[PDB]
Amino acid sequence: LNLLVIVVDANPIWWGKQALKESQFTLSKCIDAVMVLGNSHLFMNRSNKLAVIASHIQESRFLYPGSKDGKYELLTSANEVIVEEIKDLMTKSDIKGQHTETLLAGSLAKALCYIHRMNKEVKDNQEMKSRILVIKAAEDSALQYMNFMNVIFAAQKQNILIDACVLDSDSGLLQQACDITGGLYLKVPQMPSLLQYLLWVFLPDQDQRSQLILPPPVHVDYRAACFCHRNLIEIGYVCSVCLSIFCNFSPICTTCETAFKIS
Amino acid sequence: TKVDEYGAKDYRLQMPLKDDHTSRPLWVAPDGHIFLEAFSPVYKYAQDFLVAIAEPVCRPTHVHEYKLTAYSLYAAVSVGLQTSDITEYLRKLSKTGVPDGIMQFIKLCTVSYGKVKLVLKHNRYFVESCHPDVIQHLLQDPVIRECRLRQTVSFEVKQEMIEELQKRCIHLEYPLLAEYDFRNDSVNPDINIDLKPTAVLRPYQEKSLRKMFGNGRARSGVIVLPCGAGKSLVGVTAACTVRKRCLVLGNSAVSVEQWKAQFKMWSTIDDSQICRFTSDAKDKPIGCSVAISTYSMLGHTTKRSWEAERVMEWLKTQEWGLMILDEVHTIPAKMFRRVLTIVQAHCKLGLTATLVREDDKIVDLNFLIGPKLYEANWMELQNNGYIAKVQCAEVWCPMSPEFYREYVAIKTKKRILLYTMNPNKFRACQFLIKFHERRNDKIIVFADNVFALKEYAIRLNKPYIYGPTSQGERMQILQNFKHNPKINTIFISKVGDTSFDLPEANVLIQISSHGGSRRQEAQRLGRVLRAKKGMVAEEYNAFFYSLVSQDTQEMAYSTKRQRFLVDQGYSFKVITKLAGMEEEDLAFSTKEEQQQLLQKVLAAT
Amino acid sequence: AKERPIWLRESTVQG
Amino acid sequence: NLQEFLGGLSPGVLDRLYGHPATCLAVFRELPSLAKNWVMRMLFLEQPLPQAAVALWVKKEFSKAQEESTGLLSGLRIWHTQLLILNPIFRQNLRIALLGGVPSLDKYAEERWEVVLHFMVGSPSAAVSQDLAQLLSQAGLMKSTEPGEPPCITSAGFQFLLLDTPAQLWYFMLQYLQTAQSRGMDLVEILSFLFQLSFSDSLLNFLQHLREFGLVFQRKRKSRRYYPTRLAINQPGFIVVETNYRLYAYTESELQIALIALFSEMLYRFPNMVVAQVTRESVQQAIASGITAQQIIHFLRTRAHPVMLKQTPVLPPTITDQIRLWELERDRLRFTEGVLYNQFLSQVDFELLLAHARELGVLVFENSAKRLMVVTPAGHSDVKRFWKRQ
Ligand SMILES: [Zn+2]
Repeated sequence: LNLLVIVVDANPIWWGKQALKESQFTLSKCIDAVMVLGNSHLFMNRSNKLAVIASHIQESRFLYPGSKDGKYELLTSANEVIVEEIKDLMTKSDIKGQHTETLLAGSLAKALCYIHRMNKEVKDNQEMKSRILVIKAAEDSALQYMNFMNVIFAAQKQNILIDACVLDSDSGLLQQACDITGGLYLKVPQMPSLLQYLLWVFLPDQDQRSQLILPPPVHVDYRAACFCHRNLIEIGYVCSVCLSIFCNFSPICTTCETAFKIS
Repeated sequence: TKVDEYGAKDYRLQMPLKDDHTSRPLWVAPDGHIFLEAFSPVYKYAQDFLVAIAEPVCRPTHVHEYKLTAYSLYAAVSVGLQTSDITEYLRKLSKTGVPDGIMQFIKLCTVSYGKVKLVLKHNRYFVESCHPDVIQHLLQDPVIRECRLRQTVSFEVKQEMIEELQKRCIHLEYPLLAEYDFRNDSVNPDINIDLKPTAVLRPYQEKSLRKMFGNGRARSGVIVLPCGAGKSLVGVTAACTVRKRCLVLGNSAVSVEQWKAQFKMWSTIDDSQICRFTSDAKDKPIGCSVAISTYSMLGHTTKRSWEAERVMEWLKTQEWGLMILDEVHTIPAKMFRRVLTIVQAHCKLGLTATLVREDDKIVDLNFLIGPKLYEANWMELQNNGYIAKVQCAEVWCPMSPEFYREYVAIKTKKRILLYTMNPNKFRACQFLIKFHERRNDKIIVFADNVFALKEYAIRLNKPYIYGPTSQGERMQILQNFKHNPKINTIFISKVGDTSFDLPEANVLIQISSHGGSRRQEAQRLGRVLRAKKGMVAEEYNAFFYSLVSQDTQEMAYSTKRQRFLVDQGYSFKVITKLAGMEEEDLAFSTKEEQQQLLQKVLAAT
Repeated sequence: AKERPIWLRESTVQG
Repeated sequence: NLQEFLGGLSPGVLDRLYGHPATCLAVFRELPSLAKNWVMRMLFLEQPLPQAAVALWVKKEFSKAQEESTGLLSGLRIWHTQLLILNPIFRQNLRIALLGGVPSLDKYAEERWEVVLHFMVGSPSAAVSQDLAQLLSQAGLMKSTEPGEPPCITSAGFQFLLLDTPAQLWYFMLQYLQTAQSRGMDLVEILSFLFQLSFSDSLLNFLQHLREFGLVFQRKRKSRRYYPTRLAINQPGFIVVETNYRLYAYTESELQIALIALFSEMLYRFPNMVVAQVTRESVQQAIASGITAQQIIHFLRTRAHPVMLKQTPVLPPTITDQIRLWELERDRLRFTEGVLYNQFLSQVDFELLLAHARELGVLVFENSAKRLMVVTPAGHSDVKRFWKRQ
């Protein structure tokens, strides 16, 4: 079976900027597209299961743990729960000018441990191939690099595919993240037609991904820079403690304070 | 007694079911049949108890089958298990209770034991009994009075009529006790026989010896052990433990020679103290006590030579502490059974490996010697590695068209010589022998028909042995088979199964069979059971092939003949066709050769 | 080496 | 299979059968691997696309999956070339289906199916139902020929009996639908209910028959609401087999004992166990009744006690081979109706007749050396007409 997890980056600052701009695309339509994708994923098979996480500047919250219109009961429950919870989360939110960058590493950590819990609980008879369909919507924060890299490596070890679906911006950190675990990287330039991209590129599971034509991976610039400048550097002088990429040879690296002996 | 709509008897209203049936792994049918589970954690304890109180009839890998009878219950009482001592534990183990019929049967069988005891002293057999009422109500029929020679009440009885009186008592419900109190016996001085430390006793051998010596007094009974399991060693150990005069009875010259060799090898008793009461050669039988002789000589009915007459008179006059009888399956024969009454012995132990026969005379052994004390578990021995694992197989050979035509056309019994000799089985045996010869496996071909054996042997230029074959040539052929690498196969006749000490063989092909003879089948199978130096049970190094001809009486004979082996647990795999036979070149590859063989068979007359 | 024959390793019946 | 059942249908019945509530989802779940993905893709397109795109939309490796899926869905007629847009009706229904618009029950189903099988076998005590009896009789697994006497069991009946519960029930329902069309019950309406279960007068009668089979149970004196059992949507063994053709079955339900007795001789019956022997008599009796060794072997394997699961194979080779050989011996002599020829003046005419018979499929066997052949009576008329025509 397959356990899909949709990590939606519903950043109020950026989505409300879109709302003020009165652009055609809106967070409501984005949520509807994600809902349709999840419904289709479960539609694929009974054993398949899904979950949803929404990201905010403060924290990240799960959007998912009759036939009034003649509807499938389970998908109806999914629609109702996600709609109600997303509206509640968006309506209620404190204001903090100091912190405005969208948070994604914590949401991904929650997704990873949730997948681990489900893998533990599920019977050993059936093998579960989990996936994380990250949908970024705003620029990433520099300070989150370390934790995001930790969670990416944990996902690599635990065999989960991070399929990135960044839109309106190309996050180098996120493309690097999905490249490590082999997840697909699609940058949709037509936001209104986003759902067609999901039902083709992302929706097919790892089982059938190899035997299918999908957009080629984007080249990844594995840049390095010294802690002085944050500029690209091809040669780094790291020590045996900090393991930090530096500018030039120095008597002692500041982040270490070690008694380096010249020679 | 109650029959369901199907063949099986109904016991829904007969006995109840224990609540902890899963814990209890034992079943008890009203007829006495018991079905034990080989997968239960307490399987070993249940096996020990059920072997103690009952005799196996079928012991497959999963569910063992036992049945108890009067003789088995008497053996249990002899080893000292009281009616309560057995029934309480039987009820505890049983997952469905104990039927009242089995309860009363056990009670009656146990109580009707020990009341009448038979003790021979000063060449006189006294029927002792502490209770006098047993004799008072046992002297109703006139056979006892005519039999008798013309507390603790005892009376002398005639030597010749002992067998008749014993078989009468068995159905009279007062079994006789043949226990020998060798520990307390001053009439016959103990013999200087001891067991050297070199001899090693296997756990099953020790268990059988313990069951025999359930108490300080040795019990007379029959212990069935595989020929390769060391039954000779068990008998030697029994004699050494008895420490009294022992008379071992073989069935042939080879048997007596092997018994003397085993005695010398495993017992410290000196060579001069052992004699061979054999016509071919003698070692002063009267001189020493420990003796080895033969049923034919002891029961010889015609004129007796002077020296043999003197020896026989000495044997009759003397009293024997132990009477070992090998191959007890032949005892119920007229002349062989006469030896039991001819000779006097306190306990007559019986050893054998194939205790099966067609005529219902095996039951007579229970009173002729005693209850079947022990019967080794062949499957357990195979698992423990004491006996080489055997891949029992039955190669089906389609009968050739013409041969089948004459076979079916003639209503006479030339079919025995016909279906035993057909081109298909000839080619099958040739190909099998070639395959094993290139595999360096020792082959012992068997065939009842000497004519067919000779034809096959001449066609394959192999050294066939048979009855009137010279002893020197027989020994030469056996030595060549054992030593010479260039030869790895011997074609033995029925004489092979009688008695021999042959080298361990990796395969045993049987082209022909004497008939539906479980005795012969087991006897021939025992040849390859000889465990190798470093083999393994799962390797299935030993192979047994019983070639049969399809759509012929040989199929019925083979099916009726493999009953004992399947009861032990061996699974006979059927082989319709052999891979590589078509590519391999074999004789009788053309119609003409089959035609000349058929013409020779017809001219055989 | 010393492997069992084919006709004993697997059933030779046409089924 | 359900795929076979749906493939054996016309477009006119297919589009009607594609009802809004469930059919578009039940048939979707059938889509084995990839056709699901394509259905989701072109669920939102109102413009047909060229076939070359679908052809090249699967890598060179594993293309056979592409062709087989395309053929299966072409048979289902989910789309039309229109020159591959999906059917508008199916598209709308699928969009409406995608964000648009018990412990006692299983025991009840088990008991009802067990009593049904008891009636199927010659059990003196069984549930009585004339409609069920006649339905089973016309299903092809039972023939009565005498209303007064209880119906017997045909050859196919034993084969159906020895099948496992899932396949047994599935085949029974397949025959139910096939006979429903014959009796006049609309096939589409009854079929849609089965699909709806996994998520009118005819409906009431069909539900009554399903309840008689034990798949559903109203539990409220035949109310509108129903609670389907586990079998409506669509166990450890107990037999221990020895090497001496002895079966020890931990069976308390009489159905299992009857099934074992169908091909074995029963010896003892304990409260929680039964002993039987698989002998030539019983095995050949079953084979003559109609069973084949495959059903017996499969039945014993599926009802295999956990003790013998450790050994590989589970069923002993000797037992399996003996059963197979016993079945083969019965059909050693193969009978085939035919007509023989004699006195062929010339081999040219015989060869020409042989070619004609091969073309028409009439020939069954030929012998060139003896210049003769055998033809079935059905082709006897054809060959006789050819000979007359010269
Ligand atoms: Zn440092």
